[PDB]
Amino acid sequence: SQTKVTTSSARGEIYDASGKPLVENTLKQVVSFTRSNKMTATDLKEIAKKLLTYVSISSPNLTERQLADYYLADPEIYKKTVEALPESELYNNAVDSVPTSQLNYTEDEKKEIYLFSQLNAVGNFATGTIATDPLNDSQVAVIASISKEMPGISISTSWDRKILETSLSSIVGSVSSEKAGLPAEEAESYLKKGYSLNDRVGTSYLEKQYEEVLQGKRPVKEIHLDKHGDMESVENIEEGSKGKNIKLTIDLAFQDSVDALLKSYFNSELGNGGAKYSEGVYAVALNPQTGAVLSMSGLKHDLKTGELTPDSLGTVTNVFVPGSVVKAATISSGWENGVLSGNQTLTDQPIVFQGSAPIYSWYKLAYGSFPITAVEALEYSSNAYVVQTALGIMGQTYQPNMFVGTSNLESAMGKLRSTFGEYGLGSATGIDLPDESTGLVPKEYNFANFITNAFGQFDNYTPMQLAQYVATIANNGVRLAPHIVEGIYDNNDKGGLGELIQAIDTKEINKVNISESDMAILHQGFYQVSHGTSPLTTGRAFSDGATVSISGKTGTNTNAVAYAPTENPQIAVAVVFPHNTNLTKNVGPAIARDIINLYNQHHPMN
Ligand SMILES: [Zn+2]
Ligand SMILES: [Zn+2]
Ligand SMILES: [Zn+2]
Repeated sequence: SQTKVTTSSARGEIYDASGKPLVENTLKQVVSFTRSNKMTATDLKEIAKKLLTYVSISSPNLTERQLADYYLADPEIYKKTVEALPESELYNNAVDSVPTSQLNYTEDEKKEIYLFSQLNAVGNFATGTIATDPLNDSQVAVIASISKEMPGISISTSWDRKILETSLSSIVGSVSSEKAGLPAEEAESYLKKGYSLNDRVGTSYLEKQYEEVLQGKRPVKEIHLDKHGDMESVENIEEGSKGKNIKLTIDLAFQDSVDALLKSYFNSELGNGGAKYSEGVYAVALNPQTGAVLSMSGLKHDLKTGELTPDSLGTVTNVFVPGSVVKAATISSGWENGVLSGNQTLTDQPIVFQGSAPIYSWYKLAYGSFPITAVEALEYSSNAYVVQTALGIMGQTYQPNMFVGTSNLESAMGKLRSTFGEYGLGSATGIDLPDESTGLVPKEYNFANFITNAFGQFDNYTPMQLAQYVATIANNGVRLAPHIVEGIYDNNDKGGLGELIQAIDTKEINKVNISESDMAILHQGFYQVSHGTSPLTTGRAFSDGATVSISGKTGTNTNAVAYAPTENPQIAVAVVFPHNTNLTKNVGPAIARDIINLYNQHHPMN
């Protein structure tokens, strides 16, 4: 006979881009129980109550199955209760349901019952921790001195997993405690996949996403038995090792300095009143060549208490009206659906349809009606250009005061949203976290909604989606999954960050369906937004004190997207600052610029 047993190892750890740890495996001293196939329930009760002399059990919360187990532990009682009923394993379960768990146990009794439950829970030949009230150093060394009196019992060392205080703590996630073994919701997934029931696993964010990587490789043994089933031999099969480590793409120092910037700007805008009803401000920076996440920062402003709190996860979980940043995706949809040809000229004019208020741009009537190319539409943030484009996806040509036919409305809204999805606006980003919001995208809508969607006043998107969108433009239409993890690494001698096992490779999701020369038109528009010399140029704030050439688009909402350097992009950034009523200066582009300059300082680009 041979019975094989699996024990757990140490979890791999999480490091920022410069090698600073984000978590900690901390060593404790613990009462351990190693169970033998030969211990009766009575042998367990004798061990539990010898142990109670040495430990403290103050908070005893017994489940009725635990109470029925302890009760049945008496051999005679177990017989008598089966005798009294209407496959041994089936009869245990049957006898179990038969006893009224309103038995009478003194409070001291309850404590041995608690201890028993702990011992009983341990598999044959397995080793599990016996939870007790914390043990000081002397209490421990008395147990160490008489533990030989108690079969199976010994002192040894275990782990707690701790998250260090850092600006990336929210994103690290948590791990299940030794006490609360596996999560019960997924209990079946994990036993199946291979795990034991007391395993410590990732339950949120990175710890969960990279659980397969972080989980220690287990020691495995086979115990050899004599003809009676008595342990004879301990033959090992696999020796265990610490889990592997992941190194993030984010540098703490960079992330810290973005957090400070957002906090600096948001308080200023509260200072002058512009941010009074704003829910907060969010920024995500990405490397457009690889999808690497440079930082994901968020500051939440509570509209009831006024309090400000860090909200990095807001970047992947909360949604916002995106405003005018999205105008390049609408033009793209115009090219895809045969509405627009190259850098086509349209008339900028108010758009007047039967049944709705006339549509204007930020400049209203100030320059009358005038011709405008696709580049200039982006430069000026023309609503006329994109509203005429959308009507054209619906198969129609604009004439003032037209009654609009809606037979092609669903078809049209689908084509628009499909292009938007090509840029990650309204679709999954691919980011390496368990659960991202994919936006607020209403399945019920009318014609006015379709039209407003075209200039970014209908569907709501997350800040991560808005970064992937500008990064896609910056990477010439090849949209890349954002990834917070940079590589998986081995452990070194001492157990810290060792050497590269495997880098996380760049992942292409799709290629936007527009020609190379169309994409060059978008690039010229974003460039003129920040370099133009018209009274209608919207984005010169991008270039004001810019240390590299910046291209971008401006966004009630003060949103902004940008990349740099223009000629060879190494950073793409989205800034989302909702319901800022400041009409005298727009801080969106200035935040975007200052994040770009911060990065250039930190990782020179040129
Ligand atoms: Zn034997
Ligand atoms: Zn809003
Ligand atoms: Zn730096």
